[PDB]
Amino acid sequence: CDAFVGTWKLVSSENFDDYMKEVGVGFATRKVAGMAKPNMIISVNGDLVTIRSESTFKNTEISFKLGVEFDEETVDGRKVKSIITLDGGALVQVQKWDGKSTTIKRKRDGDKLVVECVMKGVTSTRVYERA
Ligand SMILES: CCCCCCCC/C=C\CCCCCCCC(=O)O
Repeated sequence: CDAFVGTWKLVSSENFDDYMKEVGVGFATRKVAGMAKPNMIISVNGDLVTIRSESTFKNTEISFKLGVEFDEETVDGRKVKSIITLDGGALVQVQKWDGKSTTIKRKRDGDKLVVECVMKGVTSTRVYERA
C-alpha cells in the first residue's frame, strides 16, 4: 500500500452524481459534494492505513487495519461498516449500512490513483494525480 502513499488531487470525475444518487445521497449534498475537487491523503503507519479527503465542504478521515471491519461516517452523513482489503494491487473497500452495500476500489493506474465506486450496477470513476 506504499504505492498509494501521498497526497492526490482530483482531475476528472465520471458518473459520480449518478453513483451518489444510487447510494441515496440527498440533492443538496450531491451538488455541494460534486462541486468539489477534493484532495485525498493516504498514509501508512505500521499496519494502520489512513485515508483522508479534504475539501471546502467537509473533510473525512478513516484509519484502519486492512481486513478488520470498522465504523465510518461518510462525507454524505451515513454511518457504515467498512472493510478494506488489499487485492491484486488495489485497495478494495466495501461499505455496508441499512441492509445496503457499495464497493469503492482505489487503484494505481499509471501515475494516477483511480477511484471506482459501484452501487447496484451504477459505477463512477474518479481519477487523481499526485498533488
Ligand atoms: C456525497 C458523496 C458520498 C460518497 C463519498 C465517497 C466518494 C469516494 C470516491 C472518490 C473520492 C471522492 C472525494 C472524497 C469525497 C469527498 C467529497 C467532498 O465533499 O469534497
